[PDB]
Amino acid sequence: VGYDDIGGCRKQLAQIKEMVELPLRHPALFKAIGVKPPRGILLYGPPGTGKTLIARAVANETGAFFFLINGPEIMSKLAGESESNLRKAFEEAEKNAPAIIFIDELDAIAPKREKTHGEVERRIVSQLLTLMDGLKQRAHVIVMAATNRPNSIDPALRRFGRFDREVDIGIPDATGRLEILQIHTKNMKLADDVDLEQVANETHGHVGADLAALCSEAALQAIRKKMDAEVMNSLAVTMDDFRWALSQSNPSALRETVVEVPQVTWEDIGGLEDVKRELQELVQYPVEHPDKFLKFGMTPSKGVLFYGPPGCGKTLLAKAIANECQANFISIKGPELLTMWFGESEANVREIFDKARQAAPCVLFFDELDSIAKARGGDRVINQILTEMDGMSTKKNVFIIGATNRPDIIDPAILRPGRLDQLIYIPLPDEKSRVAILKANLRKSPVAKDVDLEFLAKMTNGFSGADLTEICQRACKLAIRESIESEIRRERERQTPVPEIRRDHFEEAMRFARRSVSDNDIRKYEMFAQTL
Amino acid sequence: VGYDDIGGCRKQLAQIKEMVELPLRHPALFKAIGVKPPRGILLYGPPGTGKTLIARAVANETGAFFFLINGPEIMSKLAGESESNLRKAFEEAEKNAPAIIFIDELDAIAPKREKTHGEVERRIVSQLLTLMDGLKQRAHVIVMAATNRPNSIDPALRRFGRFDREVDIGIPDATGRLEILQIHTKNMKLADDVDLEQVANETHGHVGADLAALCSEAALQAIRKKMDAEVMNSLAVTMDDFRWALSQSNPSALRETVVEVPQVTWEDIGGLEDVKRELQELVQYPVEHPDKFLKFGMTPSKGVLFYGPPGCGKTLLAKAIANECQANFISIKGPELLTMWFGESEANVREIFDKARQAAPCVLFFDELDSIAKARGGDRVINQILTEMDGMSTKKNVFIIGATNRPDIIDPAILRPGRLDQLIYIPLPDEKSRVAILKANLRKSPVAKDVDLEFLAKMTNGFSGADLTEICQRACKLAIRESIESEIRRERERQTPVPEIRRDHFEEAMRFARRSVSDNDIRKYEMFAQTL
Repeated sequence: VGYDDIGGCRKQLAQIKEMVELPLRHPALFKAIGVKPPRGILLYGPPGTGKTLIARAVANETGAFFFLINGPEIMSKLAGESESNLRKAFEEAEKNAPAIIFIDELDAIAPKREKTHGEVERRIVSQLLTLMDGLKQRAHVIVMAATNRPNSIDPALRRFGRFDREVDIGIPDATGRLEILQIHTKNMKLADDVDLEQVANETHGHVGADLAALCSEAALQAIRKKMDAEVMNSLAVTMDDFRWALSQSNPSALRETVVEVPQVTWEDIGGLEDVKRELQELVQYPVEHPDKFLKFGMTPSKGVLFYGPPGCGKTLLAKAIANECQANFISIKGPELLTMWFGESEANVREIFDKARQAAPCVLFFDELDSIAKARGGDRVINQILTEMDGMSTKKNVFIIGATNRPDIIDPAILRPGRLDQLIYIPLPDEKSRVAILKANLRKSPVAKDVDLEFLAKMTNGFSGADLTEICQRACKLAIRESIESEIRRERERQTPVPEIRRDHFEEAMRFARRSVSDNDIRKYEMFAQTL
Repeated sequence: VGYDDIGGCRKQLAQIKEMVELPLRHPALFKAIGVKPPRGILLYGPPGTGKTLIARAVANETGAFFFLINGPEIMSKLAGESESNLRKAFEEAEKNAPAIIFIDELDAIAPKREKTHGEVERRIVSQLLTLMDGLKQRAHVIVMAATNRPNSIDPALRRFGRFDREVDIGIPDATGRLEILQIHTKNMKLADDVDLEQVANETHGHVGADLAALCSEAALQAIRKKMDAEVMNSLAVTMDDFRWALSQSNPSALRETVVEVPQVTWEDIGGLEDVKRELQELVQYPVEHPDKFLKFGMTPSKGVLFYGPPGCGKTLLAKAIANECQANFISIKGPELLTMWFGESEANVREIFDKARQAAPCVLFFDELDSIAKARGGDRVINQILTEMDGMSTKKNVFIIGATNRPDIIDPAILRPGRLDQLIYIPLPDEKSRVAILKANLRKSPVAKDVDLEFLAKMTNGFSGADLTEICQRACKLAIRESIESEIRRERERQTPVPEIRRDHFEEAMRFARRSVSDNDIRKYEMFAQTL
């Protein structure tokens, strides 16, 4: 029970705990600073990490009394006793200076006032905000507040003096998932057979409660394996029990955004690394020497775009720059662009931009402008996008990564200054870069070195890296088909090793000659670069 | 009264009963596991199977006390006594550890809070969730909850700690219908004349209550046959009484989706069985050797599509792959595609995808892209479809079966990776495959072998299998017309056997020469395959 019980929330938890322990350890020296007695901790975010339990554990780690609030109980109780409970919270903050005022189900307590028809409920919200505004700033009661999002939050409650700061839940790490597994490994009796890291790498879309449920699913599989107080020492959480849990795993945290760093850092492919050095001067030289930008006297730019083979390493180039920045990435989904354009929902894109302002620094992969442009041609949200492009200052400088293969007809104001400055003419790979992509495909692949990639790159100079990855997946499919064939022959004949890919599958993919590249698209990219 | 009383719900009933009997038989060893004390059983689904009675029977089979709740009575009663009844449920869970807390009409108890204007009702929902959150996790009271769907369910109630798991009603089997008929056959006195299986095969769109009503309709027909305590031994539920019930049968379970396996498994037609082996490597080789996919190091694909004769065995090919997988199928209805595109309703398609995520593994027959594409040309829902195509991981791998006869202009992002990989150029059948279709049409047909199918396939090489099935139905119509003519001649002359189809009807259909195949469509499929 402490800060080690949560895995995957390092920075914001540290900042909030520093803000707490500034008043908690030294309330007298906090008054000697006298800067800001803030209390409002508005955790807007998804539960399942035990965020209220994280608040109670932070109270235990600070030693503060968890004077928590169940707002559903206040909604359950009759009125007045809710006001008496607010007065009880005030008298508890008087009685205990280290009172952890933890507001749970606050969106139920505080909805939109237009949505609120309950005048007793609105009076209770007024009494709660009046209790919130009625602060002597001396009782040291931190107003922890739990929400799923701040959309239901009233702006008067979200005003300063009623709100101090907000906390996002975020996406937990697979390392943080292994930490939560270790938290579940207090009475594990695991088999030491499930990896709990690559398994945790596979555990996207799962909360820590979903991790405990997967532990329960492995336990149910083990209970089925036991088939009947004797098999308790025979508990062994295998990777097969993990596979039963994973087949039982539905994505609990599905349909949500996440900001995260990849692990490529141009090791998938090099080439045009002057543009990578331009990104490095954009990132680290601003990160190290903003005073050199002052000495130059010109401000930094906002973003750049790309033209050519879209996604064929290009989305991997965005992820690789995020790895190279060691910074959290987020990509503009084209289906969300249709939901903003044809679906007509663009304020949520402004909400995502404001979330990125809360998550600054980050990476803005604004891909697929050509797709929404051809959807309109075969914008209003792009007006909001350009408004945000003007609306972003040089506060942590979340760089724009524009990407369109047919970028020749997108937008001139986006092409104008106050926006992105470069359009990366991303060409096809070299045969050296093709061999680099071949080695990257050989990474996480147990194929032998029996084939000649130099002759393969010499043949497939006119093939895409995505077409090369397709050839790698096709050779892996042929090898898996050969492994399944060997298993079928062993079951059919031997029961009644083929761990690599031969150059026969390479020659089979070579005879499978479907070069997906279009020379008219090359001429179009050439006309765009000639226009550039 | 037990698990045999329900027919047609095997897997989910077993999983929930295993979860129950883990705490029911060994609550001490469940604490020795200590994994998850879950109680929330959210049966969202249609009634008429006696699902609340299934809950009470599961309580009887576990020996637990059915401490059920009538939420309509709580809505009927004045407030406070509802809170006293919730306290009574808590004190009953204290008094009886094996308490089956069965919540009935929960959507009436818990609607949408925006829809909820009742502040006393919202306070009662808050008191119920506070009772639900107020768990010591020791009273062993499983929170069985009954809903039609989870749409009316509040997400705070659907949150973890308030919700554990959900149960779908599903489509009962015709074997399960015969089991429910056997449940009705405790005081049957049937004639042993109604089949109760082929009759149950005919009983689509009927609940178990509709089965008891059909028993009542046969009883009413028998009461009309009796015409007046003496005919009780003269009770005889005939197939004529079954026909009276079936004429009386309206489809009770009409307008709903269902996921089910067919019984073809490429026995209707063979041909291009390398694609069937590709589906087999996609299904069973993933089902047997996902570790071989790990050893290959490349992940599996998502789906494939088809081009050519649409539905002429092609929908039967989807159903045959579902039979070959022995797995539940579901097809994208084109009228639902118009209701998503022109009717503008695509979140319910995401709801169907999430239901398939609850019903994983399943088959996604995403047919008729060309129809909605030409409807737009003569998409926003397709944006959600592509979002779901990206939104599906390799968790039980519900394969996409795309199908369009005019697939040449559908969507490039669907044609892009992260989506389906193959477009099956489904050609016209061979004369061997035409004879196979002739034998399949001869299945469930009492026609003789007097005609020559080899000469018939030799003539109708340029005819479709759907055109061949049309010829089979036309010959069956001519045979039925001949049987009706023989009956009219017997009634008109003999009262005052023709069980097969002659080759005369074959030559009549042969002279009925309307080959529906278009050679320009063949040229279009050829241009598509040349583009492929």
